[PDB]
Amino acid sequence: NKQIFVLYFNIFLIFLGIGLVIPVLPVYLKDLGLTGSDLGLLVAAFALSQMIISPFGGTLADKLIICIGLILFSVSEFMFAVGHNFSVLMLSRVIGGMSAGMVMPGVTGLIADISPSHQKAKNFGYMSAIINSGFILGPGIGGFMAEVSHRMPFYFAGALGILAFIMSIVLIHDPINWKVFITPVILTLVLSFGLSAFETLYSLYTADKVNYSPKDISIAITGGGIFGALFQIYFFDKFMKYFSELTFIAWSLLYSVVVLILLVFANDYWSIMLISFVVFIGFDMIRPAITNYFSNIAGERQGFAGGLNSTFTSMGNFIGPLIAGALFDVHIEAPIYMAIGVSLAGVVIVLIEKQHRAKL
Amino acid sequence: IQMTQSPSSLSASVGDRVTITCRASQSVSSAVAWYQQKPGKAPKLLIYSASSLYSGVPSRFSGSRSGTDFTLTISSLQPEDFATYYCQQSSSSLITFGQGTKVEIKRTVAAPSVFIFPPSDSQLKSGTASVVCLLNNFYPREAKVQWKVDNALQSGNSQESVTEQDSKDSTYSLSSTLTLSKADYEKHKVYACEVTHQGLSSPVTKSFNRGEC
Amino acid sequence: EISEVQLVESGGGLVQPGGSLRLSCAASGFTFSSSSIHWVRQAPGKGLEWVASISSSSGSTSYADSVKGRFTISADTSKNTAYLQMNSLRAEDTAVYYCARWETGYYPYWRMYGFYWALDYWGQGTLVTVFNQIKGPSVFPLAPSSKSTSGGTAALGCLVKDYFPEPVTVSWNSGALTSGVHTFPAVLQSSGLYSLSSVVTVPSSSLGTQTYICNVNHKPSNTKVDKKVEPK
Repeated sequence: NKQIFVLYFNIFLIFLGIGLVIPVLPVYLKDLGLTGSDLGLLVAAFALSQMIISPFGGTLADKLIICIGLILFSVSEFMFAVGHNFSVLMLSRVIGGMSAGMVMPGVTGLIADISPSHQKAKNFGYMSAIINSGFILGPGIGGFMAEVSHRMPFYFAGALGILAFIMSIVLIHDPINWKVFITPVILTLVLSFGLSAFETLYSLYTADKVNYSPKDISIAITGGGIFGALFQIYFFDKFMKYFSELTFIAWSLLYSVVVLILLVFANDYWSIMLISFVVFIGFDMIRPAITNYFSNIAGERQGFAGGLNSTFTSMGNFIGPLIAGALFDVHIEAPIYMAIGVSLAGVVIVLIEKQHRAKL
Repeated sequence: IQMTQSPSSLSASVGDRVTITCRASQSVSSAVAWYQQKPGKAPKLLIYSASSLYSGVPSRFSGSRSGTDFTLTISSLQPEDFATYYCQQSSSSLITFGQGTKVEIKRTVAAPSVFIFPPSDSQLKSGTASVVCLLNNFYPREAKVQWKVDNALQSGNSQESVTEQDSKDSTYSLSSTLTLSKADYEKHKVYACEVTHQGLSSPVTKSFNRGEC
Repeated sequence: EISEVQLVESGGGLVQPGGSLRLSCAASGFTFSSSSIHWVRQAPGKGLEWVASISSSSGSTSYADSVKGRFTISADTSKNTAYLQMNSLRAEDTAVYYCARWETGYYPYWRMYGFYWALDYWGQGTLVTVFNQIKGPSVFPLAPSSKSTSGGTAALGCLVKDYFPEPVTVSWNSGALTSGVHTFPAVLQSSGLYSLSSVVTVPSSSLGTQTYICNVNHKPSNTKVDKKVEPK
């Protein structure tokens, strides 16, 4: 009961540390130069340092990974905060990607074995709700702290990191088949091809349609996060029914494409534009679904499965936004059809199960 | 592609609100910037991508997207905000600027002073004997002169150029120059220039005569 | 805000139409390997107008339609500069060519609103002058009369007639009179020779005692003619 509560704070810190850099970066984007290609490289640092290093966590996972990774996060983020020049920030984001791609398999694996055979409800619902809570509260916390001594937010998430060591070392205690991996590992990429390509561009699709000042869209998406959290807390009923393992993903994808289709024809900012935020609920029942699926293929050694998630979901989350930004200009509605396309691709790939279930 | 921008002269007193609008010929994107150019220096960038303030820029320069009617709104003008404002369309690699908006300070009313000068004695060697009817220390811009010689209007033989608003007294100044030849000068005797301006209650028209009497 | 990026330009001056200038915008203080370079211009009086561009790496030389084909823009990353050809010159090409750099992007953050950035850097500009019928200016003085407009107030000045090209600098008593000088902007006369007069306001009772001389430093004709103003 307390090990798991200590454990969530690591993941909360990782994604709050991704979210805390947004309201401080423009302060020294002008103090270092940092042209467009340099900023794209700074983004890709975290991507290709999370990519290959994450399966290695599952290579090593069979306690120790979480604590070394969290020291790595704190050191990484301090050295980001030092901020000499690009030669420092680039390697800082690389080692930070190392840390956040080593702790994420460590947590995503070790929850899957300490928790009892009801491992879905509290455990994975809150592990994929605290992720969104960190993404929300990143800029929200960073707003107050960036006003005073703009370096302060950074090592703030630095200082907490050291705290997140001690709780995770004294309040907690310790106690093959590449073919079967194929079904979700490609699957989790496909949605991450477009879902990311959706989310990244939601602040540009609904500023060229009905006008959204930055506060209104923030209200829309905070509401989406809250009313998606309040649905993935009672997630255990919905997964205990709906033919647990794999069927649920298909129904969520059909729901999402339906509400996207309804979204393409929505004017009227407050009535039928704001309220259609509920689309993201259909995209927030699937991340716990694939994480549980990964934890359920591998009987032991859940670290490998969590790592194989956290590498290719980051591959999708990196490939997608570039494509969506590139082909956004040829339309205004281009991001939506990417999400529709990948959702129907997901529907196609999940219904392959019946032929696969017909043989072993 | 064009970028029509209106209006092309604002006479706004210090601390008041001004609005400048551009109308893109095609709806491009949220990609519009709003430069300003002080007289005889380099343009600086104030607002980029149609809404975002630049670093080191006062918070008054609040831009606003509106459909295709990109607008810049200054709540209050200050003695450091009196210069030309350009709006730039950042299309697909075919950039185009705007027609140019000027912003000018208000005074109350100044009565223009008029002077007329005889032709110099070295003009008579080259035939062209140019006289000038001066206008100095007035505000506002709108003023014009109708010359007469022997009480007869002239058109097309008078070119005039305004100065800029002086930094101290904040007035304009005007001059119209009339160019002829000795074939047309020597048959005419009485010369006069007439000036009319808003602050000028009644037309004032005095000048000289041949012979320096 | 700790920035010191300076763009400099050099290579303007008088030409003949059909000449060949080649304008160096010598960059500094930034990684030229990945940036843009944009060349704008301003005719004397009018508003800005874009005429060329280049992306330093992985880009193509975009041009302006009205002046496409008479310019060859190229950026040499070796010596940290970027140049722009100048061929088949027409009278519409007198200008003041700034060299500028712009970028604009978006740093997105997971279906919130993240960023915008501009980076802005501009230059200073070189006066480029076009077709010449080079002629020194002729200075004639506009003699102040005896009319008594308002007590001790009077006006006088010297007329700078039939010169070509811009500019002319006039000053009164060689810098000893700037309190009340007016140098009206030059008007492109019909005959092709520009004109630009200048007058001052002086106390009337002081006239006939001090002296006044205007010094036309018309540089491209290497000419300096001073004429004396006396009420007569």
